[PDB]
Amino acid sequence: LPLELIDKCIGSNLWVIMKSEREFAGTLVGFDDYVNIVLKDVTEYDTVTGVTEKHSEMLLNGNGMCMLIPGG
Amino acid sequence: LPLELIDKCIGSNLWVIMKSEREFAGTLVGFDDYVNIVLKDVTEYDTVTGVTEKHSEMLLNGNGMCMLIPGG
Amino acid sequence: MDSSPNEFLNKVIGKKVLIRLSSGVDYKGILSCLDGYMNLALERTEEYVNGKKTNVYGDAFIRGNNVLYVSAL
Amino acid sequence: MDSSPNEFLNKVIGKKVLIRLSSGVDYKGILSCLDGYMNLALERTEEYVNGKKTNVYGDAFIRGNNVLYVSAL
Amino acid sequence: QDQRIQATFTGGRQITGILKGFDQLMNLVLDDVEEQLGAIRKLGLVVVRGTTLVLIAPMD
Amino acid sequence: QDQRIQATFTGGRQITGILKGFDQLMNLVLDDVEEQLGAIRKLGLVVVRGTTLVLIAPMD
Repeated sequence: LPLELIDKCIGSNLWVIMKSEREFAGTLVGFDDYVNIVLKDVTEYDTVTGVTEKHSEMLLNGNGMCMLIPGG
Repeated sequence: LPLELIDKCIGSNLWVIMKSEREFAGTLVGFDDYVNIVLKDVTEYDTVTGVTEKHSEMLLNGNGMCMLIPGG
Repeated sequence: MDSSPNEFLNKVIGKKVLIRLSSGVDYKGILSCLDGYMNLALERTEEYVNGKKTNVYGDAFIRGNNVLYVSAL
Repeated sequence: MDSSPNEFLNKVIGKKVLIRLSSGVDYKGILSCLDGYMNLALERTEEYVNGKKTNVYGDAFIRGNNVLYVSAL
Repeated sequence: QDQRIQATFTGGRQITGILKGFDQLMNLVLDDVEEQLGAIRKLGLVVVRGTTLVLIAPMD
Repeated sequence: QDQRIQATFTGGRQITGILKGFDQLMNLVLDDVEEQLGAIRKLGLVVVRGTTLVLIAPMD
């Protein structure tokens, strides 16, 4: 089950790939039925420009995400 | 009410504007709660390339639509 | 509101349909079945980018919620 | 699953947040309230395209379901 | 309500119009709509989809 | 199921992987995933979102 796998990842580092050219890596805090997720200590990666940004904590919207990858 | 206005348009011509650079004009047949709509005798307009295409009938997905305009 | 979308898809089961993505990719295939959520099972499907056939699928599943449109052929 | 998203938004009510769109537009503003659907009421909001402040809003409504992310500032 | 508002869409599209109604899903009815293309197009009476609606704010 | 499949996403992204599970909303679990970028990247175990999933088909 997709959502059971995601649930196993709480407190651990997650790698997220958007349909746009952006990736996020952070610590999964929790998520809702729609897989809107909350991440802590996040690195945002712009995969075209190469630009990186840090975030203490964020609600990452699930609509534009392609993949969530346990690990980083 | 948005959905009551759309309901008034059934059997009549509707103009639809997508978030992408595309427009549709056709006869509204019906729609669901999510405003996925069915159109008849449709003209598809690519607003960049200027290319036009005809359709006898189509299910036009509501997720990418910005606006529905009663008339054409 | 009603179930006009599902009625339309049922009406075209067993026929060829054109499925467009907002990206501009087109699929032409035979609609075999659907569920109530507009998930589509396709047979004998051709994929076109820029008018060039780019692939074929004997069977494909297509998530109707994520396409631009399904058009009767 | 739980209500971690709504918990996060409640935790940051009255604070400045960064709201990014997939287009690359950024909003920085004060979160006043939200509803259960992640519709957001903002105050004192600045809009940035390509790092240039492009507009300000004393009050704006923002549809949280349609943004890329809301980040604590 | 009955106020002129501006709206932006997930695609980047921007419009302006008078709010006449709305629903739980954030579909709106706007009158006298104008889309900023520095040109503009008048669109009249429109239904705005909450599915692509990002921002709603008073005029300016 | 346990078959290798290919998948395409609303963004244009394309991947390949072994189907291990899925749910009513069309989220999938895939193992041994590879994204076609003519290069490729190996991604291992992934959860695919039904929210951007367009196409699923057998290998080839």
